[PDB]
Amino acid sequence: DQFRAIIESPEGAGHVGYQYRRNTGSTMRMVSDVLDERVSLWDFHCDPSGNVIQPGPNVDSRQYLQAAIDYVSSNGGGTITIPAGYTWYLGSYGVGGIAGHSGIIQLRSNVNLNIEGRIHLSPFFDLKPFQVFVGFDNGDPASSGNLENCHIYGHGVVDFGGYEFGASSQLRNGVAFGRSYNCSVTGITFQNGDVTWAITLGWNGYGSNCYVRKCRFINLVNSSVNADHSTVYVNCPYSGVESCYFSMSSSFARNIACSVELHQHDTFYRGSTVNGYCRGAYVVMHAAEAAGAGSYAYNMQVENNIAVIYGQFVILGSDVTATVSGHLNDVIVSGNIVSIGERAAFSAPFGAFIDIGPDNSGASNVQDIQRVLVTGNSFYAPANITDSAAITLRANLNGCTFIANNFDCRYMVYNAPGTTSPVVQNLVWDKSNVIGGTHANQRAGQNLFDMQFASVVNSTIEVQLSCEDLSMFSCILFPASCQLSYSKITVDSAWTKSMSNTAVFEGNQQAGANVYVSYPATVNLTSYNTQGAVPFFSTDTNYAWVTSAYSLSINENLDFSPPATYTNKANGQLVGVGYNEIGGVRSVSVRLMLQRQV
Amino acid sequence: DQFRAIIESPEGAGHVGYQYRRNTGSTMRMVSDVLDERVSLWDFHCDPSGNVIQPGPNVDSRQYLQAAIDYVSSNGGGTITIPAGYTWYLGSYGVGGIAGHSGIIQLRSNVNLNIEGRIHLSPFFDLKPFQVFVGFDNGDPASSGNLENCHIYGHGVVDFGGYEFGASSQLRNGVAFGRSYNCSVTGITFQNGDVTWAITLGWNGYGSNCYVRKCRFINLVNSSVNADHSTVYVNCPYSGVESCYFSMSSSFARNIACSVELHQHDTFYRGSTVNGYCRGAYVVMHAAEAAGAGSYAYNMQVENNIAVIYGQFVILGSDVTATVSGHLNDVIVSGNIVSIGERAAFSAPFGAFIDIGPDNSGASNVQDIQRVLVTGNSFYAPANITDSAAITLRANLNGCTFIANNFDCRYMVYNAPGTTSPVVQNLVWDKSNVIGGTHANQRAGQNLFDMQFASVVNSTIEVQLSCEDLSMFSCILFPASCQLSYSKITVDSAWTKSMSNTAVFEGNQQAGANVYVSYPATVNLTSYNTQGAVPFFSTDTNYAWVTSAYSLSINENLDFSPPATYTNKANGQLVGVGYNEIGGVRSVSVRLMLQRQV
Amino acid sequence: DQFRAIIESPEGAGHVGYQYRRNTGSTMRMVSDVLDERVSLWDFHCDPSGNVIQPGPNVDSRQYLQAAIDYVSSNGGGTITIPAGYTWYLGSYGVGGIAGHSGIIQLRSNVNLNIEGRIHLSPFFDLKPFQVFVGFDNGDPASSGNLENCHIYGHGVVDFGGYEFGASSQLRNGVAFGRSYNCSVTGITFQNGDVTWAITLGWNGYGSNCYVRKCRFINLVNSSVNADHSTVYVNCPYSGVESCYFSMSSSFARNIACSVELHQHDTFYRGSTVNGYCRGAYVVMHAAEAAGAGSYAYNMQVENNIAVIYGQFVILGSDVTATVSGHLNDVIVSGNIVSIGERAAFSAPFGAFIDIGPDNSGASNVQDIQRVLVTGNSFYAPANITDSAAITLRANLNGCTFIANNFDCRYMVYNAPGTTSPVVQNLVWDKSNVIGGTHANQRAGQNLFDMQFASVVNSTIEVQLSCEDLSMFSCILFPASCQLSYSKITVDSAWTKSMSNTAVFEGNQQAGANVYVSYPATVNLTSYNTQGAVPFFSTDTNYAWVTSAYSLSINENLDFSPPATYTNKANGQLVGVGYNEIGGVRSVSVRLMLQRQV
Ligand SMILES: CC(=O)N[C@@H]1[C@@H](O[C@H]2O[C@H](CO)[C@H](O[C@H]3O[C@H](CO[C@@H]4O[C@@H](C)[C@H](O)[C@@H](O)[C@H]4O)[C@@H](O)[C@H](O)[C@H]3O)[C@H](O[C@@H]3O[C@H](CO)[C@@H](O)[C@H](O)[C@H]3NC(C)=O)[C@H]2O)[C@H](O)[C@@H](CO[C@H]2O[C@H](CO)[C@@H](O)[C@H](O)[C@H]2O)O[C@H]1O
Ligand SMILES: CC(=O)N[C@@H]1[C@@H](O[C@H]2O[C@H](CO)[C@H](O[C@H]3O[C@H](CO[C@@H]4O[C@@H](C)[C@H](O)[C@@H](O)[C@H]4O)[C@@H](O)[C@H](O)[C@H]3O)[C@H](O[C@@H]3O[C@H](CO)[C@@H](O)[C@H](O)[C@H]3NC(C)=O)[C@H]2O)[C@H](O)[C@@H](CO[C@H]2O[C@H](CO)[C@@H](O)[C@H](O)[C@H]2O)O[C@H]1O
Ligand SMILES: CC(=O)N[C@@H]1[C@@H](O[C@H]2O[C@H](CO)[C@H](O[C@H]3O[C@H](CO[C@@H]4O[C@@H](C)[C@H](O)[C@@H](O)[C@H]4O)[C@@H](O)[C@H](O)[C@H]3O)[C@H](O[C@@H]3O[C@H](CO)[C@@H](O)[C@H](O)[C@H]3NC(C)=O)[C@H]2O)[C@H](O)[C@@H](CO[C@H]2O[C@H](CO)[C@@H](O)[C@H](O)[C@H]2O)O[C@H]1O
Ligand SMILES: [Ca+2]
Ligand SMILES: [Ca+2]
Ligand SMILES: [Ca+2]
Ligand SMILES: [Cl-]
Ligand SMILES: [Cl-]
Ligand SMILES: [Cl-]
Ligand SMILES: [K+]
Ligand SMILES: [K+]
Ligand SMILES: [K+]
Repeated sequence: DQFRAIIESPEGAGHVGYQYRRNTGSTMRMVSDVLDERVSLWDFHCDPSGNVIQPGPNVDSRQYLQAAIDYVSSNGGGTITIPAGYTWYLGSYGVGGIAGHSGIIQLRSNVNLNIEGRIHLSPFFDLKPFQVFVGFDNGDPASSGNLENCHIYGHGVVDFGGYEFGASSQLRNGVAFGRSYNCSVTGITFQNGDVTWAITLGWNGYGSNCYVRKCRFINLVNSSVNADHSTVYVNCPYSGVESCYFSMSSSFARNIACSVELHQHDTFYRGSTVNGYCRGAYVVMHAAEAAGAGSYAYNMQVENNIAVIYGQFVILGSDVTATVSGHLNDVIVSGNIVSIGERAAFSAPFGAFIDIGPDNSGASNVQDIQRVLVTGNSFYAPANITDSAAITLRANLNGCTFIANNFDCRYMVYNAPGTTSPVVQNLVWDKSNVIGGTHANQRAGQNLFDMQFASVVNSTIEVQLSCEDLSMFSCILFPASCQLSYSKITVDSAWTKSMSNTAVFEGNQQAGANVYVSYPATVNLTSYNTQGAVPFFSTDTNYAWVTSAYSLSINENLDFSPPATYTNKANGQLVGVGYNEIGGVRSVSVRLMLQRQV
Repeated sequence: DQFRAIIESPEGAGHVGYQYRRNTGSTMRMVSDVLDERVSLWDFHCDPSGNVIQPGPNVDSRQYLQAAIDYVSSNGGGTITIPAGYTWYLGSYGVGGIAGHSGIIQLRSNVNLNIEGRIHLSPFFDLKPFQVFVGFDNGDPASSGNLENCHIYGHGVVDFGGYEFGASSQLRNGVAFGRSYNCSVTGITFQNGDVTWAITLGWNGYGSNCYVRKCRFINLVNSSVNADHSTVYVNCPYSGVESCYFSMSSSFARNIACSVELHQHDTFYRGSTVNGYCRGAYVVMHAAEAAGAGSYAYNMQVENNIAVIYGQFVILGSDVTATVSGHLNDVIVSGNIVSIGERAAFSAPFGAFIDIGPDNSGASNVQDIQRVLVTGNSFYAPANITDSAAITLRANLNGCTFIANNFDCRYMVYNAPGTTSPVVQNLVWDKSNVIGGTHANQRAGQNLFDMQFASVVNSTIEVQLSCEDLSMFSCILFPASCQLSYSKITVDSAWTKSMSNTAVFEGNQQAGANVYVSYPATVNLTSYNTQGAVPFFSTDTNYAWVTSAYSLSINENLDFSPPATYTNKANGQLVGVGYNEIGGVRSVSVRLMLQRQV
Repeated sequence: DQFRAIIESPEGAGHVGYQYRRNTGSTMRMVSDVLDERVSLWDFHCDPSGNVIQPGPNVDSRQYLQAAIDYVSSNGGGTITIPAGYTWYLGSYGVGGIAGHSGIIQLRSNVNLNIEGRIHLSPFFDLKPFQVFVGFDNGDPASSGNLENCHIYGHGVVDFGGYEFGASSQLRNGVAFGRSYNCSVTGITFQNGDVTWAITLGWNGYGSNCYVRKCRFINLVNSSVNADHSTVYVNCPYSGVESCYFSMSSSFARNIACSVELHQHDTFYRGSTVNGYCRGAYVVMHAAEAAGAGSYAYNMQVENNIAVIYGQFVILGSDVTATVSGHLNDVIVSGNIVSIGERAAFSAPFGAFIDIGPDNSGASNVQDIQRVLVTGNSFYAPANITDSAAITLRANLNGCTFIANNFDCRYMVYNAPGTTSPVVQNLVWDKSNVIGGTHANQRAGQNLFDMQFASVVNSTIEVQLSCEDLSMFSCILFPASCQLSYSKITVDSAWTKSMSNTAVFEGNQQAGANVYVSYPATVNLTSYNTQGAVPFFSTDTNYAWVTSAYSLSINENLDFSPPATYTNKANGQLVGVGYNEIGGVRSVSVRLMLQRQV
């Protein structure tokens, strides 16, 4: 039987005709043509004689997957399915352009991977570096071509085999898309590793329209050797992370792991849930990464995320090289609900909703960060966590605006004394920020706003309490070493009646010509003896800066009343006109709202 | 012809060789192997002799779909397509573990359903309970195994056949995922029923990473027999509902139907549109559901939804059992635009943006709700709807914060007199909340903020009007039965000049040592006869609590001026110093801002 | 060989049996039956003898794609794949119902297109109108049937061939879904054209549940002939655009192109990124489009978008026909970060975050726009861009509310003098709006809030600066031609000490009985000679409207103090009581906060 021989051969399907639903108007095809409309790893997972090899822990699937990608790339692209119901193990490094990236598989343009099954790293990779999927085509990324139109999706899994790092200097990654344009990962679970990143998008600003959506990242740090981790690093513009889940269980992750980093303009991190990490997101312009999309990171969005972290939620920064200065501006952080998970004070990096972070060498004077809006977020830290702040302002800041947040933590504004001395401009804390009471009674010796800066200019701090905290030393304190000019500092009187210090200016900075301030204080006054309208004067001469003051106290007396309002005198006394129904020197201790130019 | 017999047999495709695109480097396969890469209901929808059965209203497809799921489960999973262009009817109950859940189909781990066609319930199910897809494997959920990695997706439809409930005690569901980990429904339309739920995720905190996305839910309540309905019930952590559409047309739905419920930590409801429902979302910690994820519901997010409802948008609650106390905290409700649809006053449950709801037995003293942020929402109710409030505060509340919302309805804060007497702590209504004017002139006999509580502590109400409503009895009223301490209550003067009552304290609660208050009032004053600086005193003695007051009125006179500011006296009179250019007793009725400790 | 002849025929696959994975419990099928579970363009892309035709620039694929759609429609629907690895060119118009829409392909209900390859317009379409995919079935949309359940998705591309418009009156579109119910486009890149729209949803309110998700729109305007462009036009309710990318590079786009328009109730535009466009979104109710969903556009959401534009971000409007009045209400604009891209002043349409736009004939008195909430957005325009405003209020407005935004541009509120004279009601600018300083020192001769209106009622403007701008003429100015009543206008004193004009009322409008105002001013005062309590009077008589004033200045003198507070007198002088320790006439120039009814 000649026909038998043909039909049973690999050419057989090319001899069996087919026409869609027996439609006389349809194309006369061969079965092979229709089968050729799809492709899977099974079509390349064979020995040199063409016999299928079953996958398993004792088989290295790398060369077969690479053969599939290379072939489909040759025919103008398509989608290769990694079949469900099997685990496909990888057990060797790739060659050529990806060798410079410890690469296993080389991605190619217009070739998508539909991962429905599981991909698992074999013990070959224990204690070694690896980047599982690499879209660079040269070991030097500067000399690499682009990866375009490459999408990885499905219900499958990338499993890093649990192996610890061999050395802190090693790098490990899941997907490095490279100089990547229109690439994405959707639906995939990345799990069980000790890695630097799960996914990186772009290279130093080269790339566009790269997205990570509906992915899970689970337990991707597990050792003390791991130097640092960010799950997704976004290093091209017009790119981002949406609707993902990030979880860690290791103690190490609570000290080293961040969920996302946004490093180029028009990038976003939205609608995701994070548990067990140190940090939520870095939002930065590194001068060293400015080649592809310029030296400005603008239009940066962190919105509608949910997080339990141990360190800082959003870290802002920018820095310089010999030839480039990085700028960060036009940032929005909104709709996020974030807490510091239960932990001892000082047992992880300092807790913060916003951190203004010094550069990688510790420099606090290279930053150009401005036009940042932080609005409609909620932040909570347990009462014991001394090291918790709405903002840790540790490096130069050229602007940040807080409106309509709920912050419930130890400090509102903080920087550690005897560390950096930031120059602060255009810091706005609107009165609409609600200050919670979880840390009430825990603030002995502490200043709610602790202004440990070199200087503050064109700034607004409108303090509004919503309950007592009579433990705090002050609502806001400026050390004598902090210059203050062209600024507005106010403390609302509600819940403050029993505080000896509301606002403290240790260098008398509130006396500046262009400082606008109001806060409560207790003042002792004595009157003249005159019957009728009579002056009251303050005993102390500490009020040369006061433009007006008014009573926050009732008058318990019948035969006289102190002034409702006061001005000052050249010698620093307050003075006002009260009323003596009967004559007599009067003496009273009253709570006043002290006002300067407001 | 022996070969003929083989080829035409069910083994035939196993004798036809194939090699992808005639690539010599590809696997030598058989056609059957490639066809085996997919699977559909057609592969199991056959009689006991293997002959295909066409689906239709007179065929029960249940056993065939179950056979497909069971088989694919056996081979490590995959995705079964329910083909487009056909309606597949279900006409009997399933057996075994799902019998305890009125189950039709049993879902199995790692077996996905790609529903491209229609699934329709046959009249067998009329007046009966049913749960169409069940992931429990035991009638007792406590004894059930887990369902993992089960995804239902496609462009198809689940049609509940229109059948009314037979009895109010019956339950009906579309998908019960069970103790569910990494399960999801995407793209599916659920329609034409009278059901309890369309989808439930998790069981009493057991489960994770379950999501409902891009689904439609249309007309799923149609009878008076239906006891209660919530379209999606989220009962496992790290789970949620995103970008869905919910519509009802029945009158019954306007009284009984809610779109989503969030019952465990780290859950979300975002970006969805609701029409025709009673309620938007319950956000609750039931102690009885605390087994799998603990007794705290935290990190609860309701954001960027669009709704026309007839009752309450978000209902908050928590409750207790003999052995567990439920807590609800760290909630954010933001970016939502919501209205009460046109209806008569009191014709549906009381309209509210936020409701603090008593437990299922009516208890108002079992709740532990705090750290809730409601910000950047818009709420509207038509002018006739008396029963509309920004918040109906009906049970104990340990904290809720309102910032930067626009509320345009009858009441801002309300609880019905002669009902519950909530203990309220840490209620914050920031001045940035804009109060609309749709209900201006409709508020005769009514208090905008009607503080019908047992007690209020550590609370802030900053009332700002944006137009007149001279019909209202008061801006805020505290009955004598409401204790008030350590709180800030302010009424801005804008649009209030003609109001006889701005703030009303029926038990003189504003006199408390730690109550901080300011509001306008009209006061009559008379002066002494003295030429020059002269005292003015109030006729009435109702101001022992006032620390300062200032004029909100012009002075129409030429020969004297009343005081700009006043303090008080021990007998409760106000006193201030004005000026008599000419001597004479003066008498004036002036509008004052009365201030206490602010 | 008879069998040979059969097997090699188009009936051959119908003679090769198959049974899934050799399962004895599975259906005995033929290979043809399984192949029939999918369908692609290859099944119809053949000559009249059934021989396949390869696609290419010299082949018109139109009739073959139409044949596929028509056939699948006949069998109750399904999904047709447009295969990857090929470009499929379109080179002629379609016939019948779509001819009235310059249609190429007619979409049919329940027939989806999985576009994995590229679709490209041939030069036939140069200088001509075209709508590539049309879901109308009649040239007159009023007589058209509905398109239902039609989804276009995949990783492919629709390429418009780069051809310029032939005439401004022509229309070009990518997908017109028609009277469209449950239709969507997901994942597709639309590029390289000169078109009116890429996608339109619905027709004059007819349609529902239509969505555009994860699409890219790149370079879709390229000529001066193009009259106007909006990328996605949403003209049915319960529909919207989510997570899309929009980019233009042409100069023309910066003057004519808008990314999205929302024209019916319950529509949304979220989570998208825009670069190179004139405008972000129109949100409008055109009376002429009111047939299918009524004359109210309500529940309109513009959230969490990222944009660099050259004109206006959100344009609001409504208008009338002979028989219908359009209303726009219940709008939310939040979470957006938007800037005007670098450009010269007046080189593109006037820059604005919100524009209240006159109708297409220029009418400013047909609008009914109200209950709009603009909250938690950030807007920036470079310092040189004179024509930049938070809101350009150019037509009648019945309400708009601004809370907790950061606006950094030339004007906050603006309308050009000598143009329209809007009637403004219920405009609310909350104090929580942060006014940036990029345009500080650029505002010579300009008013920050320039109230160029016919009238303002029931409005709130609470101006809060966050730095000096001593160049501006005033913070807020009302021309004499603007009536002002029942409104609250306040200027906070911070950073204003050196301004000669803070608030300017050119028709003395602040004197109205129901106008509530406070702002700083410098006043000269002189006292009587009396030792002791002594009156000070203003030199000028411009203060008949002032209810109280207080000092914003220190007192540099030792022997006297001026009053802390003042009232007025019938002749318009201010008067207050100070203190002369020694007798003598005193004369001082002081900075006062002037207050009226607040
Ligand atoms: C883990 C992480 O993301 N950490 C960031 C930190 O990023 C920097 O350190 C990282 C440590 O892993 C990365 O440096 C390592 O990798 C570099 C890149 O690898 C080479 O190039 C790639 C293409 C190739 O495949 C590899 O084989 C290597 O040849 C190495 O050059 C370097 O020596 C390693 O230490 C990270 O490098 C970036 O990695 C991305 C993603 O792979 C690439 O696209 C970039 O090209 C590459 N960039 C550079 C300059 O090398 C390092 O950038 C971040 O710096 C900090 C940010 O926070 C600090 O800075 C801000 C701004 O001043 C302050 O505000 C903060 O206070 C301060 O903490 O965040 C960490 O989470
Ligand atoms: C319809 C709905 O969601 N209504 C909620 C209401 O939920 C409670 O009543 C529901 C009525 O249908 C459910 O109770 C019925 O179902 C229970 C569960 O079924 C059994 O178990 C399942 C697994 C099995 O398949 C079935 O065969 C049954 O054996 C029955 O036990 C009960 O007897 C029925 O009445 C709902 O039960 C939950 O259902 C989910 C989803 O199926 C399961 O995952 C849970 O295990 C199950 N939980 C329990 C405890 O049974 C009932 O919870 C909500 O209670 C209210 C919430 O609002 C009220 O409480 C809050 C907090 O105190 C207050 O703030 C509010 O003011 C107050 O109104 O919301 C309704 O919409
Ligand atoms: C390009 C764009 O979207 N521009 C809008 C502008 O829309 C109007 O002009 C458009 C110009 O292209 C459209 O008018 C053209 O098309 C019409 C519709 O085509 C016919 O019908 C379709 C079904 C058929 O396939 C075609 O063959 C035609 O027969 C023509 O009738 C008209 O003559 C053309 O100029 C647009 O028409 C709408 O198009 C959508 C989408 O296709 C259809 O669903 C509608 O039925 C159709 N509607 C009408 C009434 O024709 C025109 O609406 C917008 O008007 C403005 C909105 O902004 C202006 O108005 C508001 C509110 O008053 C103010 O606030 C603003 O200040 C002011 O600028 O926005 C532009 O971007
Ligand atoms: Ca390297
Ligand atoms: Ca049961
Ligand atoms: Ca036409
Ligand atoms: Cl200064
Ligand atoms: Cl008290
Ligand atoms: Cl008036
Ligand atoms: K490497
Ligand atoms: K049941
Ligand atoms: K046309």
